[PDB]
Amino acid sequence: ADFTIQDIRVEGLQRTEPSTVFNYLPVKVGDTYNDTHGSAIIKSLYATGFFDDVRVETADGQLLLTVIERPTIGSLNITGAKMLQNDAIKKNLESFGLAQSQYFNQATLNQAVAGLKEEYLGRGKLNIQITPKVTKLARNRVDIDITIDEGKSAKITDIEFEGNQVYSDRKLMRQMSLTEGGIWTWLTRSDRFDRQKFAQDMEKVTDFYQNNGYFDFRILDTDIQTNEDKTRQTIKITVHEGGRFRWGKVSIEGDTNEVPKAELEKLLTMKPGKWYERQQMTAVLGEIQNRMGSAGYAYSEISVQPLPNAGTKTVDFVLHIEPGRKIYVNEIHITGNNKTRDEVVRRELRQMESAPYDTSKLQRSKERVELLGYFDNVQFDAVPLAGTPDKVDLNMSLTERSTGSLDLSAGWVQDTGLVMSAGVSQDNLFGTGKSAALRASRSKTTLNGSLSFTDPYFTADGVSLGYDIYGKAFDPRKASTSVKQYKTTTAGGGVRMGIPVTEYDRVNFGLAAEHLTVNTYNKAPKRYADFIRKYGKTDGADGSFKGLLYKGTVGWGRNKTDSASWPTRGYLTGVNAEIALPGSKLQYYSATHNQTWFFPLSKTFTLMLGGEVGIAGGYGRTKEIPFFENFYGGGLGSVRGYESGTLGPKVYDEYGEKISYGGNKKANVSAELLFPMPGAKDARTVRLSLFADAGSVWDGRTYTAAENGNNKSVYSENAHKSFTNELRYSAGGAVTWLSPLGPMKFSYAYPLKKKPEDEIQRFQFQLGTTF
Repeated sequence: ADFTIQDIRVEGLQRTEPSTVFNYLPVKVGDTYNDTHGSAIIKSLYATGFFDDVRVETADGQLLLTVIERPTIGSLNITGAKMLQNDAIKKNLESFGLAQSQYFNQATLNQAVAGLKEEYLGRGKLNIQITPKVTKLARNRVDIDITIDEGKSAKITDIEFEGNQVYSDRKLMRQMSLTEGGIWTWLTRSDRFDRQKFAQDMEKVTDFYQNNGYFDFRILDTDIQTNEDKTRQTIKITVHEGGRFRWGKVSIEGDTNEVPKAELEKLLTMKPGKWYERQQMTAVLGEIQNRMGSAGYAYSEISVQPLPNAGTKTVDFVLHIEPGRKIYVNEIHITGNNKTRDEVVRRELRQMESAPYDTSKLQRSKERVELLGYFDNVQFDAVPLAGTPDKVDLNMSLTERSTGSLDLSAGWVQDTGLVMSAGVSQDNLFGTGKSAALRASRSKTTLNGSLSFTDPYFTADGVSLGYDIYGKAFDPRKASTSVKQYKTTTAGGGVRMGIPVTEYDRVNFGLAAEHLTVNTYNKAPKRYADFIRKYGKTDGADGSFKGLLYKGTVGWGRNKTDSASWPTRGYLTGVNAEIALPGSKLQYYSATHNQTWFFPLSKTFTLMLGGEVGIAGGYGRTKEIPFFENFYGGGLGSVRGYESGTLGPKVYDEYGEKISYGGNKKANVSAELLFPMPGAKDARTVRLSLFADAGSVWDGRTYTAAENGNNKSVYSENAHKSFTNELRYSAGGAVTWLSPLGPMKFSYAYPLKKKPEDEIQRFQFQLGTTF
């Protein structure tokens, strides 16, 4: 019969609100209910899926919905689980979900598991058993435990190529990486069958055969057999070899754009040289896409269409270039700052903001950032903004230093010989966020090594804490030229704290104890004795000092400079003080100051201007800072064109040798004109100079003889140049190149005011590590 509904009662839910229904319903109170309403209403409530089963009961004017609802999920446990990890498949499972309480259902489950099974079938595991067990627990909810048993794995026995006929089954088999049973595959695992891997393998087996000239060449069938236990796997690959043939030409079709059909001259390079290599092709389209897209054209899909002159049998194509719009860059973002400053990277690089996108001006920025060695790779991702065209955002992904490492560094110091280093570090071991590293260097002269432990973060705004223990053996004997006849050796250790005050200014401290061992040997210069004489013992013949120094350290520096590689304007600065403190033997101090100002006269031409000033005394129980701690001079560090150390007071020793003391005061100043290669005119991987430097290193002491044998001709020579005398000048020009080994400085200087007593190196240089 029929009906007119005088009131409804939903009995079942608990809980889920009803009105959240009494509003779902096709009826109301007082509508006429018939039949169709009865099935349609349930079929309506079954969707939205809050219920496992409904039922519709019509009695004496009343409408009774009896609903069973549906459970929810208390927890889910996936445990096989080896070849891939549990919580990853549970994460991938809640993607359908199945998450906390999540309105459960079995269709979803059956297909989540069906998904798993195709994952495992995708990778090695051919047999596999993924067994859901779903237990209704309480009160309204349910708990799913997926339990896995993974199938060992399937391993390729044979790989067969049916039809070739041009190429060797062995060759082809070598083009793809996955393979039959090998003598070496336990490690490897090259026959751990894999789906995607086999996809790539067919891809390679294609590129080769394409880059080899054969157009056509379809792969027709791929037959993967197996056996009981699903362990051993044959693989059979059927193939149609191509023409081979043949190059036609050519360029165009289009297209009107800020760049011309001029491109087709250079960028089209290939000759109708017979065999067509798809490699060359995609490389050329690359070249095109790159020359397009600077100016603005990011997209600009190009469509090659083939012409089969076959029956010749040749093939030639035409590329239909279909650029579009243009793009401006709007904002620019940056990936990881751990151990680096996202501040500084954002500066040196081309492009930047609200500017027509250009490729070449991007990958020139990825050359720069990467030439700083800060990051071990870079990529450029373009996010086509918000929903408006001709505008794009940009975020460059950076990855750096790959925490923990081996380091191997070779270098060349001019006069000395080969240098080289090694080190290994680990950043944040192990979850402590504390760093530790062990480094050592060896040159004909110096042996150097240290062990250092640093808390990079010791304060919230990074404030460094460090400790290191080292030794240094410096044997200025050996080597070609000569600084003294002596050797000193230090073993010591210290505390250091860096303080990043502003984003320019860095202050740092340190305290240390060194155990100094000096050796005067000789027969050798006066001043070395009179040191041993006052401060040290004598076995000789030879002579030796021993004792320990307690040393304070202060540093500082400001860098306001437009770039790291290739600066223009800004300025550098530094201030540095060392003091051997009360309780040391010895007890001297040292200070210093740096300025480098740069100036941007032109776009090409940058004037660098700067100099260094330094002061070293001695105090208290010891006047006269030693001389193995002394300022030295000449060379690229101070005045190019002179030899290194040569600047300052010098005296002859026996064996007809001229050595140099150096001295307790330092002055240096320079002028540079820097500019790129002869264009370029902006771009620099290399930079050129013309310099004029005047340094001086003095003493304020007076010199007569001193062995046989006086080297000046007079007797005074004094020391001066602040009364102002001992100092040298020069000018000349320099290549500072950044190789892909190290920086490499060269230079050629004309010394001006050259005395006879003056030791002089016209051409100086130094290559790479340890400047």
